[PDB]
Amino acid sequence: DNETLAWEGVMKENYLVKINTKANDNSEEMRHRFR
Amino acid sequence: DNETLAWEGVMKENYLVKINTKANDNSEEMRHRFR
Repeated sequence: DNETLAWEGVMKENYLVKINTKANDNSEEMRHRFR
Repeated sequence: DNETLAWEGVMKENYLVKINTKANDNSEEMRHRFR
């Protein structure tokens, strides 16, 4: 029970990280660096 | 036999070069140069 919920929470954190990385993958930050 | 294999190897080298050039054709290196 608790083990399954903790594992699901870990996978949820991974999924959120994946979404954030996909959003940041635009690769426009380089331009900012240039500025 | 050996002639055909050598010719095939030459064409394979050409094909690999073509793939690498297609990959590098992104033309983003200019930005790096600017940096």
